[PDB]
Order: sequence, then structure tokens, then C-alpha cells
Amino acid sequence: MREIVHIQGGQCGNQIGAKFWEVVSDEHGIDPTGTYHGDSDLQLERINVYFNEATGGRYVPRAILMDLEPGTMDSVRSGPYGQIFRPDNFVFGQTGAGNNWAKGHYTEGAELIDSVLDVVRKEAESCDCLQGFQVCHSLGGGTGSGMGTLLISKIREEYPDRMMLTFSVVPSPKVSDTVVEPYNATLSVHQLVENADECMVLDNEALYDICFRTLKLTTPTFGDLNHLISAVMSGITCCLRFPGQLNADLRKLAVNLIPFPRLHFFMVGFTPLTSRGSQQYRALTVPELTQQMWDAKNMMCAADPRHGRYLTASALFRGRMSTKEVDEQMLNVQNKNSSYFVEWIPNNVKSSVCDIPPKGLKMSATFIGNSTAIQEMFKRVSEQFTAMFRRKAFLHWYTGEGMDEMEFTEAESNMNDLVSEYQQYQD
Amino acid sequence: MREIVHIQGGQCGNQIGAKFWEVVSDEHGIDPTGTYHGDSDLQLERINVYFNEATGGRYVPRAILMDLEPGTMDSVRSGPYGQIFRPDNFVFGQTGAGNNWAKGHYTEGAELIDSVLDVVRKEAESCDCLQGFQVCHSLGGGTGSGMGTLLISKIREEYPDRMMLTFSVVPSPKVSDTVVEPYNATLSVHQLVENADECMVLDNEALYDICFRTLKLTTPTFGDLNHLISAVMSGITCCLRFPGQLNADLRKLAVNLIPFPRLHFFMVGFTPLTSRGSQQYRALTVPELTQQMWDAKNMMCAADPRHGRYLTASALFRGRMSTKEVDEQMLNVQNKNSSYFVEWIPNNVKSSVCDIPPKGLKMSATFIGNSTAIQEMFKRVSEQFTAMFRRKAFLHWYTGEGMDEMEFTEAESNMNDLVSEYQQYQD
Amino acid sequence: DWGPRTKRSVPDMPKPNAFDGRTDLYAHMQYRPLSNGEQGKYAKAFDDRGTRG
Amino acid sequence: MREVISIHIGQAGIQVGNACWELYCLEHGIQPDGQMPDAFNTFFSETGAGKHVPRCIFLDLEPTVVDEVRTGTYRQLFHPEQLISGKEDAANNFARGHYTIGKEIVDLALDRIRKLADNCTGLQGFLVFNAVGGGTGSGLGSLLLERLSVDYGKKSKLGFTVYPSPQVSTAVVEPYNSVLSTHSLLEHTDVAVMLDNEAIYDICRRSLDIERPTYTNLNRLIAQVISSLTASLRFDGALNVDITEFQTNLVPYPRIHFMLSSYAPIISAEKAYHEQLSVAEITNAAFEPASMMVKCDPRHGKYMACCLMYRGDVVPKDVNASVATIKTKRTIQFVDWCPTGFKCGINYQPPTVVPGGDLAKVQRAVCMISNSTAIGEIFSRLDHKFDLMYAKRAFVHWYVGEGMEEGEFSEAREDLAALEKDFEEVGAES
Amino acid sequence: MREVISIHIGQAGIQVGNACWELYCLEHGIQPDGQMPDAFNTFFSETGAGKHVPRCIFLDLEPTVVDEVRTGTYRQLFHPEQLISGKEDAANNFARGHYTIGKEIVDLALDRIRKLADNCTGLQGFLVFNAVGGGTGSGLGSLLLERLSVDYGKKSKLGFTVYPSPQVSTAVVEPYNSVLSTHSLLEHTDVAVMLDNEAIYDICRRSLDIERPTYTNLNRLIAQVISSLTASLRFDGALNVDITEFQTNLVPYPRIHFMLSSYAPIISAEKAYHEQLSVAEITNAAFEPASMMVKCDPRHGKYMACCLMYRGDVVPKDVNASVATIKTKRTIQFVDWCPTGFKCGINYQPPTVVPGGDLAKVQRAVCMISNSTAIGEIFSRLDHKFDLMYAKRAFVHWYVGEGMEEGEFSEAREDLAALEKDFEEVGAES
Ligand SMILES: Nc1nc2c(ncn2[C@@H]2O[C@H](COP(=O)(O)OP(=O)(O)OP(=O)(O)O)[C@@H](O)[C@H]2O)c(=O)[nH]1
Ligand SMILES: Nc1nc2c(ncn2[C@@H]2O[C@H](COP(=O)(O)OP(=O)(O)OP(=O)(O)O)[C@@H](O)[C@H]2O)c(=O)[nH]1
Ligand SMILES: Nc1nc2c(ncn2[C@@H]2O[C@H](COP(=O)(O)OP(=O)(O)O)[C@@H](O)[C@H]2O)c(=O)[nH]1
Ligand SMILES: Nc1nc2c(ncn2[C@@H]2O[C@H](COP(=O)(O)OP(=O)(O)O)[C@@H](O)[C@H]2O)c(=O)[nH]1
Ligand SMILES: [Mg+2]
Ligand SMILES: [Mg+2]
Ligand SMILES: [Mg+2]
Repeated sequence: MREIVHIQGGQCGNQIGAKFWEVVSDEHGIDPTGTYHGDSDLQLERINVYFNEATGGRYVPRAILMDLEPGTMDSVRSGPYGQIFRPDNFVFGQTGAGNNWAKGHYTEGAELIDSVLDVVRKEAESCDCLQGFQVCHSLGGGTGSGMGTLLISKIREEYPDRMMLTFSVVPSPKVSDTVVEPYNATLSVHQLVENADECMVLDNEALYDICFRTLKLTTPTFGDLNHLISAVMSGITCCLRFPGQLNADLRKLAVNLIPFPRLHFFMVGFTPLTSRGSQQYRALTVPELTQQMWDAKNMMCAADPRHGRYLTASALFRGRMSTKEVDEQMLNVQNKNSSYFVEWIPNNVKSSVCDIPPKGLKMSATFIGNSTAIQEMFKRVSEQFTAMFRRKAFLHWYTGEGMDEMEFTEAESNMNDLVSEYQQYQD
Repeated sequence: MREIVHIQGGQCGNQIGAKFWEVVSDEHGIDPTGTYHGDSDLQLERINVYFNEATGGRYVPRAILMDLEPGTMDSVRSGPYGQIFRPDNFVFGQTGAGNNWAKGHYTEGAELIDSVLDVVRKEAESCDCLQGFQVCHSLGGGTGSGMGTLLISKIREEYPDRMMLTFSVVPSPKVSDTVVEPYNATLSVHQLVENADECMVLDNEALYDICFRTLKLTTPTFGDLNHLISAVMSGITCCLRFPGQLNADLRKLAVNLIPFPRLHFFMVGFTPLTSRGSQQYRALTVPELTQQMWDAKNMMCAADPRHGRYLTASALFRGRMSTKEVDEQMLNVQNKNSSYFVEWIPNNVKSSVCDIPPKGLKMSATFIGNSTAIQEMFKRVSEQFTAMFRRKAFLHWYTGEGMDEMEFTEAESNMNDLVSEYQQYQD
Repeated sequence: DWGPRTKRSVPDMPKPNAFDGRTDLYAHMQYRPLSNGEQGKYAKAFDDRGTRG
Repeated sequence: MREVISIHIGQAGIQVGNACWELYCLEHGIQPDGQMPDAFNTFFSETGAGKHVPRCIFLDLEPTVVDEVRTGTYRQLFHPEQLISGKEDAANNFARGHYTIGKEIVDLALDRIRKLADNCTGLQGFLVFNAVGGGTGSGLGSLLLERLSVDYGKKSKLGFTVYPSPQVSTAVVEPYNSVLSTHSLLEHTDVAVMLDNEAIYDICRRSLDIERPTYTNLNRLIAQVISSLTASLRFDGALNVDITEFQTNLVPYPRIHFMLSSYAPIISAEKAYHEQLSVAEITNAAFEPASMMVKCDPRHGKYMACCLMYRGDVVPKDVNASVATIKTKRTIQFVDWCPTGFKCGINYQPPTVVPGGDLAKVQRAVCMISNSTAIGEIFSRLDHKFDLMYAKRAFVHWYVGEGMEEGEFSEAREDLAALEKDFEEVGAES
Repeated sequence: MREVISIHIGQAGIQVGNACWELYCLEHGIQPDGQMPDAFNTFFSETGAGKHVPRCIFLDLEPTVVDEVRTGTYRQLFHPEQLISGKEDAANNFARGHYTIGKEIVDLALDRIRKLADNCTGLQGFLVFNAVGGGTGSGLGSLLLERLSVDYGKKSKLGFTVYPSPQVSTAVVEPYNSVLSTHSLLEHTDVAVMLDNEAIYDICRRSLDIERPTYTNLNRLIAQVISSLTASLRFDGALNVDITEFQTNLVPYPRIHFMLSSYAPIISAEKAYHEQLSVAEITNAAFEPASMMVKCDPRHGKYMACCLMYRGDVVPKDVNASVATIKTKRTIQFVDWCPTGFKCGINYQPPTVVPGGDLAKVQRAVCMISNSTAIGEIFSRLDHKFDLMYAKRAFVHWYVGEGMEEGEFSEAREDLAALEKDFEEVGAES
């Protein structure tokens, strides 16, 4: 009877949750009209983690979709499985943050924060036991990063004993989508360390690559990319919604994966990724779900895990599986390559099994990895930020909404501080 | 529970090895679809030696199919029994070696040797305990010669204790399908001495001679020639995949037939060969098989057995038979002509019996001999190598890819060294 | 209670892919068996680009 | 509801605007009378039952370019008070459009902009169309832009202006009229998109294989660039680009705000069948200087910030691979301090084709608006043209006698001289 | 995928390419308009909705021959930009095509090459078609060939050119343009294959028994060689021979890359029934000097490498028996240091017969392309014709005035003289 409240911001956040709540819905067997027509009794046992029961069998999520433009919700208005949401929980803006981190945070940010936090507070008091708050947003943008990161700092003030899952996408190293991309990213990670308790790192270039070499797709849309992200988000809370032989909730991963409070940036992975051409030939047994779990190609982050040591890792298995085959495969990966794991921590791997697989798959598993290789991602964004700030280019906008260069120097100071302690632990 | 990893290299290796997977799947009762339809219980008892279990009862070969051109992969998959292979195991490039040993071994093999080691590892630690690796290629081209022998050198360093059986076709004395055979053949064999542990030498125009005067097939295509080669390949591991009265796996043929570590080149033969109109006149008796097995015209390499003495030989008889007829006609073939056998090795032959005969034949045997007359096929390559190298013709393609002329002379010395160790055993 | 939907409604975007019509990743994420009328396409080709050979 | 107001000033403004609003009524299905047989709110104002009014005004002192709109095929479309005429033109004089006859009509110009701004619910920016060659587009545009920053602060103002070509120009006091305009469009207009008539003459020559281009053909694909610029508001796509998103991505410094323009697919009705139009082909076509819409060579300067707005069947992956192939080319060289030069926008609406037009129906199109240091070649050449003519006081008594003084030539010259210093200083590698 | 760009330079390259692509469109079933009613990707680009365009450019300075293609039956097959023209021809001047008038078009030629190279995912070679008799085929041919080497390094450039015949010559300054082309075609084309008009005249006279052939009859069987060499890329066979396999098996040295050509079953329609076409018979036919497509006798020289390419019902057995009888013949001489001489390739596609062509429908075909020392007689005869004309400076004022200098005629003379010594050196027994 523990609960998770879902909050989302920006273009990137809303499009993920359009697919994320879609993927959750047919796992639980509820129609886009909201009625339940599932064939399994185990689906209705833990619904309250993600849905409010309503009159007539309607189920409405704990979804609070935040944006500063009506464009994102318009896609949610008309997209598939977009009618399940609460109309009152669509807080909206009119001006738009305009891809500016200063506009979403300080000046135009304050006019909507008092309204979006009212929607959060109404849902927080309605459910009894709050496991934590889950946010999905971007970092290089300004609407979901600028307004989102202030919202995370505020909600840690009101609820300091509750965990914080953030699924924030990251500026790609190879390619770029916006021009103020390193500016809005370094200001957000500077705030994400202080407020958030655990972070899942995503980026489109790894989601693009994982759709090519592992899925054999040469035309991946964003809706194809959002599905693989949505499979990861269902895998974290698969223990809450379904039973298992060994149970690991959200707070159990927090004590496992976080040795020190600032080292909460993880990398994700989803195991049964089979192309349709090679779908029949592969078998589904625990040793071959593990061999795709630890592959560097299966990681949905920029960082190559072969570069840096694994400080702590977690695995969220789903399915009817032997407990030895879960145990022995994750024990073999501690002996075959022990140079990639940290010596001064014994048994870096957290494992948990849930007996209810996803729809159709006989077995599945989700990987969360606290690697020190994530410093390669943070170094590159800090490299771009120092290049543009020393010329003070694109800075006359951010100083226009009420910023001075003091926190810009502070953002690089904390960025250089957090990457310094990763490389100190790698030695 | 002893398994073999199959590797196919180049146009010759893919075409030969595709023919290899019908002759072993038919005797294991695997349909072209991929399911099982055999009427015998003994077929499924040992199927892990070549096949990997898949979902739905499917069986897939443990064959990494490797080349540098996409044309042959499309041709192999489009043929009958070509849909059983995994698309992930079809590893290939786009440029093509183009009958150039330097392009295969050094330039264009380097961007693909990382991809082929990734999948031959994935077929190695997936299975229980490796008996060895089997590769089939050509020594005349550049795709299976250069980039094929590069794989053997890499896989011998990674797995040093495993067995290595190579089926390589060698250039003809009489005719010449390409122009740069002896450059490709001398460089490939020099890499093949230290790396590989066995080498079943084949020649295409010994096969044409077999198909003309004995089989009486007036229009032999490559479907004919690969079919004779594939029968020998099924004969070596015949006692692995099926029970036998006297047991002999692939390593039993190693210690019996390799006197000295560089003395490991063999030549092959298949005994129950008669033309289609003359099948009624042949009585399938054990002495009938032995007179064809030891005949010069039946042997599948260009070397003539009467020119040199037999260091060691082996006969792998298949079918229901009496084991003393496996004994005296191997004794009598030494007593009748002892001048053609080595005096200082007594009982130069090894015999084995597998009680499951191949399909359509009730009595068969595959001959593995180690004659010192195999120096003839090496020295006719060597006399062609010295002719072209002294004028440095057709060399700028090889030295345009980083290969200095020093290693050409190094490979020449080993070829003259390997005909030196053979020459002193016939005296 | 909702107003009129803004920003139009584009028809057939993103397009159904050639070499079998794929508008979703449900087949891969649900592990559905391949149909017999569509198995030949993946028998002939490796990637989702159609009929190269 | 989002909305953008377009003001059309000078002879170039209306003739673009006739081509601009022709492209707009075919996208929404609105007939020329104004009747559609939910996304028109960006440009059209719904009134009554089945009537749509363009949210634009035609402001020109010469009545003989506006009256043909008032009697053409678009009589029932425009509001008659939006069409603002005058007694006599400014006669390519900056002093007449700014001091003598400009002030007598700009009061009526603000009277309808306030009416258009009051009818707007949510405003994101302004569009201005003018030519700095003629004093109506140059002087009255300077007067209206200076007044609008006082009247409507901190709002976006998109500058679609046309500059004299190096080898081609159709007026004599164009070096005089362009330099005085640069004192206003520097400090007031926030985004300025240069256009150049001879570069579009060359674009229509080779890509559209038209041997004899006219002013109608040039303005038709001028309408294509602006419609592609604001197609993100009207239709839905993978990556939307809003007006204020467009302004903070390409303006690194408040004075370095002039940007280029490039529309990649210009294909004929007979070459459309033979070209294999993919997102890799059009993206490489946009960065070609042949497709550049201003007569400047980008190889001399450094690209500094670029946006690529895609229309049609553009899937998000290979467009992200198309940008990577542009970055690897040594010819397209970016400035050192900007490792992230690209902005991307994808809309799902293929570009409409006007019936009887010259462009062919394409399923993919990209419009690039890029900030570069090669635009200093545009200003420095017009600086040399002004400095040679001013040195012997040519055509000064026309300008001075209509209210001006000699001191405004020195201030405008010094202001433009700072731009050439600013472009060299910013683009210098450190 | 496998792809190849075929460039055609000069007037003689056009009617060759006019005769190639009419056979290519027939062999893949492409209709003349350009619509097929997977193997076409080597030469045709899939464009939009069921349309194919040839991966080719038809560049020539004289606008007459290219405009014949524009108004011909293949007006819909070709992209209109690929048919590149010019204002005036080089007019039998290597000076004009390489220095004065060739520069204005070679930039436009390389631009479309970059467009075609970008479209193809794997480029295996460039097929260059020219004749060294004319200015455009030699001057513009050398300028494009030099530029294509730098821009696309380490890529095969397959040179298919026509040298002047010993007896029949249609121009006077053909000795001058042949020697100047030889300095450039030596160091730029990786592999060159000669053709001579005299031998093709004799082939049509003896084999096809047509008394008065024209260039249309010449280029049709030229194209039958063209398809036979690229036969491996488009259709599967037992022994594939790619373009990159074609080079590394035939040239023993970089400076010796001039090779002959032959075609075996050149039989008319009435004589095809009586002849028994076996692999043994046509292989003996291909090695005869009558079947040689270049007017030299191979008996004077020595074969250093041969590459036989087979099409149709050919088993791999009898091709080895046929080669064995060829090797045991004593009039056919191989060089002593190359025992392994033959590169054998067997495609399974029988040759296609064009309607109206003199060639008959045959099940088997052999195209033999072989390097030999008998090609040293070609360069000596063109040298002797050049040495006589240059002795007292005939036809030099045309070349000197149009850019060239006097001294570099001796440089091409010494370069051709070194080619004479190199053929004598490589054939000397050791
Ligand atoms: N592209 C384009 N440019 C135009 C068009 N009409 C005029 N121009 C440009 O405008 C310049 C002339 O200055 P204008 O601003 O049009 O003169 P005006 O607007 O009549 O100003 P006044 O004469 O004072 O009324 C010429 O050099 C043209 O380049 C047009 O229809 N299309
Ligand atoms: N095989 C063949 N050769 C041709 C043909 N037409 C011309 N030639 C050869 O071309 C040589 C002369 O060059 P041309 O192609 O006619 O003219 P060009 O090379 O384009 O040079 P310009 O006329 O100045 O443009 C002659 O010696 C002919 O041998 C043809 O149709 N077939
Ligand atoms: N996975 C995914 N990422 C997206 C999508 N749309 C935008 N993004 C990412 O969001 C980043 C830009 O941030 P932006 O959307 O402007 O953030 P916003 O200003 O808060 O809306 C880019 O790096 C994109 O990769 C989407 O539909 N799916
Ligand atoms: N037994 C057999 N030999 C073949 C076949 N195809 C080609 N060969 C031999 O391979 C040699 C040419 O090598 P090649 O095919 O180019 O090898 P690659 O470079 O690895 O592709 C010739 O001498 C043929 O004798 C086949 O189907 N069966
Ligand atoms: Mg517990
Ligand atoms: Mg006027
Ligand atoms: Mg000509």
C-alpha cells in the first residue's frame, strides 16, 4: 500500500509518459476508456501504486503533466491512451519557457509553481503511504529542466523523508538538438545533486544505437525510443505492483546503489531486446538474459561501462526463474571480470526476482548501474559549458530574467566537484 | 556433451559449409524448417555437439558465418536449409578482400575481426565444455585465407588448450582459378603451421578426378564437390554425435596421427563411392571398403600416396560391422605393401567404429592419412611462389597494405622448412 | 469540457514503414510469434531495409 | 492560443505579402473570399460565421501598390482598415519616411496594431517585412520599429528585410538608405533575416531552371521560407520550435543577431521525378552556397548557430545522422567556442504547392536559418558603397532638406562601423 | 551494397554509353521511360515511386551529341542535369580540353560526381569512357581523371578508351592527342582496357559477316563486353569476380596496366544454328587474334595474366578442362615468371540480345581481358607517328597558343618512351 506520484515536464517528459502510462495500462489490463477488462486477478491486487479507483470502475493515474505551452498536452489530448488522465491535473502555461533555463526557473517560473505544487499536494494527501516521487523530464531543454528542477527542490523541502526517482535525459555527446544545451544541463545537475535522491541517466544517442545494433531498425521514431525508456520505468516498480520470491522496493535500491549521498547518477538497461528477424532462434533462460544485461551496447547512456568501474549494480528480474540461475550468473560476472568492479566493496550486485513477467515475455530483467564511468558524460557537458561561458556567449539571455554570474560559476564549481570524486574512487 | 564451434570463411567456406549443414542435419533428423522429425531415438541423444537448443523445439547451428562480401551471405541463406542459421551469426563487411591476402589479414579484416570474435565468444561460453573449434575455408582467395587465418591466430591465443580442425582447399597443380594463389597459399600455410593443430588438405581438381572416373558424373558442379567434402566432415565427428563400438573423438585422431608438432597436415578420403549404374555389382563388405579406401584415385588431395611413405593413417568406419574385419584388413594392408609404410612407427593405422551409418549407406568409412607425399602439393606451391617473388610481380597490392617484403621471405623459409621435415622421413 | 484540439491533426505521420508495416515496437516488446505470411521477408533480409541482394 | 502579427511595409512588403498570404490560405483550406469549407488561430482571426481575417496590415505611402490588393482576387479577405495607404510615397528617401510624411501615418499604424494586439490572446512575436532600399520600407520601418519597442517591450520582432546585392541593385541612394536603416534594425529588431534579390535570382536560375525570373517567382519562395519558419505553431511534429525558442538559440550577443536563410529543395516539375529526395540529400543541399538566399560566401566566415526546420516525412534518426555528416566536413567550419551549433525542428506537414506555381510537390523540405560571421561581407560592402558616395556629399541635400542634418550620417556610419568590428572580434579564434 | 558510377567523356563516349545503357535497361528489364513493369542497384538508383535513373554522366563540350540524347528515346530515363554540355568543343585539341575550355565545365562535372557518390552506399569503381583521338575525350578526360584521383583516393578507376588504329584513322592530329593522353592515363587509371576500331571492323567482317558496319554496330558489341565484366556484381555465379578482384589479379606492376579484350561467341543469327557452342570451343575462339578487339597479334608478345569471364550455362568442370588445353597449346605463350595465369569467373546469366542487333542468342559467352606484352606494339606505332610529325613541328601552333608549352611535349614523349622500355623489360626472360 505504498504509492508513487508521477510528475512530468517539457516536450520530452510528456511524450515519455504518453507511452509510459500506455505501457503500464495494458500490463494492468485497463482500457483507454479506463475500465478494467483484464483476465488476471493479480493485476487488480496492486493498482493503487499507480491509479486512483473512481466511480464506475474508472482508473485515473497519479499523473501531473506540467508544461509552459499548450502544445504538449494537445498531443496528450489526442494521443492513444491520453483520455485516462485527470483533466484537473493538466497544469499549463501560455507563454512557453522558450528553451531558456532562466525563464522556466526564476522569472516566469514563479507564476506556475504555486499552481503546480497545489496539484501535487492534493494527490500527496489522498494516498496514505508515499514511497516517493517520480519525475521524468529533460536537462538540455528549458521548460522541463528549468521549471522541473525548481519543482524537485521545492518538493524535497515539503517531503524530506520520501525518495525521488528522476528519469532525466541527457545532452548527447555525438549529436546536439539545441544550442543552449550545455547551459541548461549544467544548471540542472548543479541542482539535481542537492535535491534528488537517485537519478537514471538517459540519452537519445544510446537509445538510437540500441535500436540499430540490437533491434535491427533503421527508422526509429521517438515513439519507438520512448517505448524502451518506458520498459525501464516499469521495471523499477515491478516489485511494488507484483509479488516475487525476493522483494526489493524503491528504498531498498537507494541503500544499495548509493554509497555516498552525491553518487546517485545511474545507467539503465533492459534485457530481452530481440530483433524480429532473430526472435525465434534465441532462447529465454537466465544465462542469456544476463549476457545481454552486462553488454556495453545494451546500456542506454553515453558512458561506456568498460571505461569505469562498477561501484554498485542492481538487477530487477521478472519471471518464473530459478534463484540459483539468478544468483550464479550474477556471481560469475563478479569473477570473470573483477577488474571492472570495485575491490573495496564485496558483492556489488543487487538482485531481485518478481514472479509476474510483462505481457507476452516469458522472462525479463532491468539493470541499474552505479558506474563511475558516468564521469565521462559529466566531463563533456562541463567541457562545453566552460567553452561558451568564457566568451560569455548566449549569456545575455540568462542574465535578462534575473541571473548573475555567481551561480554560473557555482554550477561549474559543483560540476567539477562531483566529477572529481568519481575519478578519486576509480583509483 | 562435447561440442564443436563451426566457422565458415569466404565464398568457398560458406558454400562448402552450407553443404555441410544438410549432411549432418539429415542424419540428425532436422527438417529445413528447423524442427525435429527424425524417427530414431539416438539422434537427439547427442545433438548439443553441433546444435543449440532454441524456443519452440527449434535447433540452430553453432556456426559463425564469416566473410567480407554480402553476396555470399545472401546466397547461402536463400538456398535450402539456409534458414536454420541465426541472422546474428551472419557476420560480414561491405568492401571485400578481393583475393588479396593483405586486405584480408591486415587492412579490411581489422574492422571485422572485432565483430567475429564477439560472436565466436558468445557461442563459446554459452555451451558447456568445448571439444574444439572447426573452420572451413580456402587457401587461394583472400577472404577465407587472410581474414580466416587471422581468426585462427586470435582464437588460438584466447583458447589455447582447445582443439583446432581446419578444412582448407589448396591451389591446383594443373589449372588455376585465380592468379595469386601461391602468394595467398604460402602466406596462409605459414600462419597455419603454428596456429592450427590439424589441417585436412583438399584440392578441387582431385575432386573433379574423383567425380569423373569413379562417380561417372559427366557434369560436376560445385554442388557435387562440396557434397564429397561434407561427407568427410561428417565422418570425422561421426563417433561424437552417435555411439560407437570403439570410441574415437576428434582428439583421439590428434595424438594418434600427429608424431611431431609441425607434422600435422593430413589428406582425406571417402570409401563407399561407386557410379550410379554400377551400384548392383558392389557387395558392401569390409574388405570391399578397404580396397577403395587405400586406392590412390579415391584420395581427395592432389598428392599421390604411392610417392611417399605413410607416417600414420586412420580409418573411421561407420555402420554395423564386425570389429576383427576392422582389424585384419588394416593388418593386411600393412603386411601386403610394407614398403609404402614407415618402418620406425609400428602399426601405423588407427581404427574406429561408429554403429550409426550415414543416410542411404550401410557401410562407410572416412580415411585420414598422414603421408610424407603431401610435400608434393606444398612444393608445387613453393615453386610457383619463388617464380613470382623473384620478379616481384603482383606484389604492389600486398605491400600497398602495410605488408613489408620481409614476411614474404619469412613465409618462404617455413614452406622450405616444412618440406624439409617431410623429406627426411621417407628415407 | 475540453476545448478544440489545436495544432491540426496530421494524417499518417510517422509513416508505416516499408518492408512490413511497423508503426509500433509492440512486436518486439511483447515477443509475438512471426506470421507465416511475413516470415519470408526476414528469411530473405537481415535489416529492415527491403530486399537487398 | 499562439499568434504572430505580420506588418508589411514598403513596396517589397505587400508583394511578398500577396505571395505570403496566398501560401497561407491554401494550407488552411481558406478560399480567397475568407471562408473555410482549429490551427488558423496563428495567422487568421475568426469573425462571424465562416469568415477568416488575416492578422496583418499593409502599410505603404504609395497607394498604387495597395489598391491592386483592394481590387484583386483578395478583396473579401483583408479588413479594409488593415490596408493603409498614403498620399504620396517616401521616394526612396530616409528623411521622408522618418520625419516629414512618416509621422503623419505611423499614428494610424499603431491604431491598428493595437487593435490587432488586443484581439490576440497570447502573443509570441512580430513579423516585419521591408526593404531598406526604399524610404517607405527603410524610414517608416525604422519609425515603426522604434515605436514598437517603446509600445510593446521585450516581445520578439522577426526582421525579414531585403538588402542590396553586390552586383545588382535597382536604385541609386540604396547605399545611403541601407546605412541609415541599420541604426534602427540594430538596436530594436531582435531577429533579422537578410534577403538578397540576386541570390534568389541565381536560386531560381539553376534549381528551378527558370531563365527569366520575375518578382512574383522570387516572393513565392520567400513565402516558403517564412511559412516553414512558423509551421511549428500550426502543425504538430517531433520537435517543435517556437518563436522565442528561435530567438534564444541563434542570438549569442544582443547586436550579433543577423541571420542567413536557406531553403533546400527547389526542384522543377520535371526534375522532381528523377531526384531521390531524402533527408540526407536535402540537408547537404541546404549548406551548399548555391542554395544560400543572400549573396555571401559562408566559406569565408564561421557558422555560429544554425537551426534546421524540417517539413514532411522526416524521421528523427537519420536527420540526427544528417547533422553529423555536416559536422565532419571541413568546408562547413564552426566557431571555436560553440561546440553545439545546431538546432533541429521537425514538422509533419509537407509543404503545399500553389496551383500554377513553379515549385514541385515534395515530401521533405528543410529551411535553415543560420548566424554566421560571413554576413560582415554584406555590411562592409554596403559600408564601402556609402563611404565613396558620401565623400563628395552626393544626394545629401535631398536628405538634409527633408528635416535631417549632416550629423545623422556620422552616427549611422559609426554605428555600422561598430558592427564590422563586432563581427571580426566575435568570430576571432582564441 | 555494390554500386559503380560510369562517366562518359567525349563524343565517342556518348555513343558507347548510348549503346551500353540500351543494353543495361534491357538486361534488367527497365523500360525506356524508366519504370520496371534488387539486381538493378549496381547501375540504377531506385527513385521515389518505381523509377530508376542511370548512375552515369554524359559530359561533352560539343552540345550536338548530348542534345541527341535529350531528344532521343531515352529522354525520360536520364536525369536532365547528368547530360552535361558545353558552349563549344575542344575541337581535336588536347590544349583546349585540358587547359582553356575544359576548366569551365570540370567543376560542374565534379559536383554531380559528388552527388552520385553520396547517393551510393558502396562505390566499387569509376568506369571512364573516352577516345584519345578527340580533344574532349583526351583533354577533358585527363582533367576529370586527375581530379577524380585526388578527390576519391585508393578507389579503382577502370579505363575504357579507344586508341587510333594502325591503318584507319579519322583525324590528323590523333598522334598528338594519343601521346598526351598516355602521360595522364598511365598514372591515374588503376586499370586500363584498350579498344581499337580496326579490330572491331574486322570482327564484324569475319564473325558477324556484315559487309559495311557503322559505329552503331561497333558500340553494340562493345557494350556486350561492358556488361560481361560487370556481370558478377549484378547476377550470382559460382566464381564471382568483382571490380576490386579484377585489378589485383591482372596487373603485375602499377605502370603496366594496359590490357586487351576479347569476346568469344560472336556468331550471326544464321550461323548460330550450325555452330556447336561448347566451353571448349569458345575458349579456343577467344584466344584467336581474330577475336581480339584490339588490332595487335598476341603471338608477337607474351601473355602475363588472363581473366576469363563466363556467362550462361557453364559448369565449373569444363572451364578447367578448356584452360588446360589452352595452356598446353604452344602458339599461346605465357611469361616464365607467372605460372598461375588465369582468373576464372562464371556468371549464370546468359547474355541478352538487343532487337535489331547482329549478334545471335547464345547460351554461353566468354569475355577475356588480358594483360600482355603485345600491347607494346601499340605504343611504338603511335610513337613513330608522333615522332615524324613533331620532327619539324607540324600542328604545334594550335596547341602552344591554347595554353600548352613546347617542352612538355617532350615530357609526354619521354613518358611514352619509358612505357616502351618497361614492356620490353617485363617480357625479358630471367
Ligand atoms: N524580392 C523582392 N524585392 C522587391 C520587390 N519589390 C521591391 N523590391 C526591392 O525593393 C527595392 C526598392 O525599394 P523599396 O523599399 O521597394 O521602395 P518603396 O517600398 O516603394 O519605398 P518608396 O519608393 O519610398 O515608396 C528594390 O531594390 C528591390 O530589390 C519584390 O516584389 N520582391
Ligand atoms: N568505337 C567508337 N569510336 C568512335 C565513335 N565515334 C567517334 N569515335 C572515335 O573518336 C575519335 C575522335 O574523337 P570524337 O569522339 O569523335 O570527338 P571528341 O573526342 O568528343 O572530341 P571533340 O570532337 O573535340 O569534342 C575517332 O578517332 C573515332 O575513332 C563511335 O561511335 N564508336
Ligand atoms: N525520448 C525523447 N526525447 C525527446 C523527445 N522530444 C525531445 N526530446 C529530447 O529533449 C531535448 C530537448 O529538450 P526540450 O524538448 O526542448 O525540453 P523542454 O524545453 O522542457 O520541452 C533533446 O535533446 C531531445 O533529444 C521525445 O519525443 N522523446
Ligand atoms: N570445393 C569448393 N571450392 C570452391 C567453391 N567455390 C570456390 N571454390 C574454390 O575457391 C577458390 C577461389 O577462392 P575464393 O572463392 O575467391 O575464396 P574467398 O576469397 O575466401 O572468397 C577457387 O580456386 C575454387 O577452387 C565451392 O563451391 N566448392
Ligand atoms: Mg523486504
Ligand atoms: Mg513606393
Ligand atoms: Mg567530340
